[PDB]
Amino acid sequence: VENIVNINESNLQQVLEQSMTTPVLFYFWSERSQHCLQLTPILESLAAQYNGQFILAKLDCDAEQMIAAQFGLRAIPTVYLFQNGQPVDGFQGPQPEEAIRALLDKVLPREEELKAQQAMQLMQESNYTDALPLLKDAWQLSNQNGEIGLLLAETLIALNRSEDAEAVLKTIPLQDQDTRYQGLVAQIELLKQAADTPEIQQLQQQVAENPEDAALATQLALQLHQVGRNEEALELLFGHLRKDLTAADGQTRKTFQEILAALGTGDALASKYRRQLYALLY
Ligand SMILES: [Ca+2]
Repeated sequence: VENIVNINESNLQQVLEQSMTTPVLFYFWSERSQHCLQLTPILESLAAQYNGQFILAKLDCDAEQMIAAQFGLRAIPTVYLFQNGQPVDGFQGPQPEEAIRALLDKVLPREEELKAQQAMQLMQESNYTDALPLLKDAWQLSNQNGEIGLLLAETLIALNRSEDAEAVLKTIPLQDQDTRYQGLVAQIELLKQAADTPEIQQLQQQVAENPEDAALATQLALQLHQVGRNEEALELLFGHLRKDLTAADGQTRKTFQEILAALGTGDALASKYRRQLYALLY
């Protein structure tokens, strides 16, 4: 309905009780009035611009005289803002477009809330790829608000970015560490445990004991890669390459390159490392 309702006998109470969550801007107007002529275009174009953020509710004062008298109407035009069932602000007369913003600006949700709401819907539709940029933006804007943090972390997990999700979960304030947080943490914990293999543990010990042995570290990097611990695998190999490009008789570089190939050109971690490798080699 372009978010504009003409009010009559049948929809006054139904929109008065729809103000319970959606802000309603009642617009008392007349086709007779020169104040309305340049308020109406300002008002409608904001209705369509905000798209369901508020309802512009027009009451034709010539057509609906009973309802207008019951509003206490004293001038045309009059606009009143209705929320939680109740009138909360308004004005009589015509006004600049930024005056009307000021009015709207108080009651309308913040950009990060709007983005978080859109992302929540996309998450519901299992569209995590599109939720992610909105959640990144909303999280930043909100100064890393914990509830948005939880959405972002869940979205990162679904996109197989558990390390990034874990970093976001580290930021969640203690008061927000409730059932949803616990569930995400438990998921990350089980993932880390599942990737913490006996074979990796004994290689990690052996590397600790002989940190210069590039062939050992390369073995370990391979087994880390195979359980998805790529940040660790690449960091470990690259450290060896920085010391010696021919490390483990060429094998360190070869394994490093083979891992980057296996991650594919769409992987952001692999892309970082490709660029670092080129600068190192040449
Ligand atoms: Ca260089």
